[PDB]
Amino acid sequence: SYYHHHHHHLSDFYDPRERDPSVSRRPQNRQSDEWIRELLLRGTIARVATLWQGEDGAAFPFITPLAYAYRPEQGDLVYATNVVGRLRANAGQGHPATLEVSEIGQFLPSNSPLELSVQYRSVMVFGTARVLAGEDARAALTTLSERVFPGLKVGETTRPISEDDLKRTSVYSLSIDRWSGKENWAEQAIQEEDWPALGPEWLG
Amino acid sequence: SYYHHHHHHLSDFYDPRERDPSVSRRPQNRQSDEWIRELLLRGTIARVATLWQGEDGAAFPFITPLAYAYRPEQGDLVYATNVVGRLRANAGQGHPATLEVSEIGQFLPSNSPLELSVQYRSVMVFGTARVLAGEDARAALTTLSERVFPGLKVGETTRPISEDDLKRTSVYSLSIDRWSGKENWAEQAIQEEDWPALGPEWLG
Repeated sequence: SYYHHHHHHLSDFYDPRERDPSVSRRPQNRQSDEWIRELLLRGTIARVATLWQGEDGAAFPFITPLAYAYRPEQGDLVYATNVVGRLRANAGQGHPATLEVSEIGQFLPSNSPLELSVQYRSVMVFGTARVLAGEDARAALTTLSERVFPGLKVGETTRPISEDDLKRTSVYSLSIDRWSGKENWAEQAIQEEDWPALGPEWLG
Repeated sequence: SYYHHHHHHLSDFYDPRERDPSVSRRPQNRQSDEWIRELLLRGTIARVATLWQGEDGAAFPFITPLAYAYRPEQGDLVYATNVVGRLRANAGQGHPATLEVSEIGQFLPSNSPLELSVQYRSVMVFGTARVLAGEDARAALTTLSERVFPGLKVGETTRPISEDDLKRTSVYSLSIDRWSGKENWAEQAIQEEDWPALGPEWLG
């Protein structure tokens, strides 16, 4: 019978592999805090998401790519942006903020469609951002500027940061609560042995 | 008197310039819809921000970098990610989503500290994302995959997308409501004529 026939017609996990005993055993691609710190110190572009009140009166996120600097001692990150919405969806002089920094490598081809991927390292940072004023703002802008242009010195390379400058710039400190680090940086995607192998134009 | 003395001690805007009559007159670096479409068609990485319920019971955004494809006819963008939080801060079978795509160029040095900058093109997309099922999910994954790996064909280059595959993947359609395009892509930052000029190690 068809029913029976069809019913009848309808593991590398447990088999030998090599493993480097130094490699992180953390699940879901998770990384250490030290790894996260290191990634943050070497990045220069971040995306910040903050929440703004919309037409329907519901909160919705913006995402703004911007220059940033991580200040480990202070326990914050600083950035400047004049981007805003109408009213923040927030009760306070500060507002919750998520900051993302990543290193995006190569797309990784496969003859298996769900193993298709991209190399990445990515950190989400959760905290509260506040706007800075006066010397607080000047120093944070200085640190920012000198971080993202190595060798530049404010007051030598550039004219000093003036009171007009400060008046015209919104500079923020994002005080860190929590963070979360992820890495998926294989040399090659997992392939399917039982489908024809990717040709030379792929992995060559 | 000091008071008086200090009181006494305490424009290129309106003067001649050249202008290309073809250049956009839109304020705040804003771009056309056609420009936006074009940027979206050529990008392959996006950041998506969606809202999740936190410990204090307040909504907070995630930001996830991911592969995407824009489908102009359908009026959506598609992506796959298994990233989640606990509960979405959302009433529905779909959830509000902001999607960002950018092209980040070079940092642009200046001898004026507030003219320091980076070349950028950036689009924010606002809409509602929904999870796809069955052939809907297979087709969207296919389009995604073949977009981000030009020349790849699902079912030839790769084995077909199976029912197990679909079971294990969350594939979304972000139906577009509104979008917003920005460009700041100068060849050189504005400099201060009255401070020493940046040396050769900067602009050379």
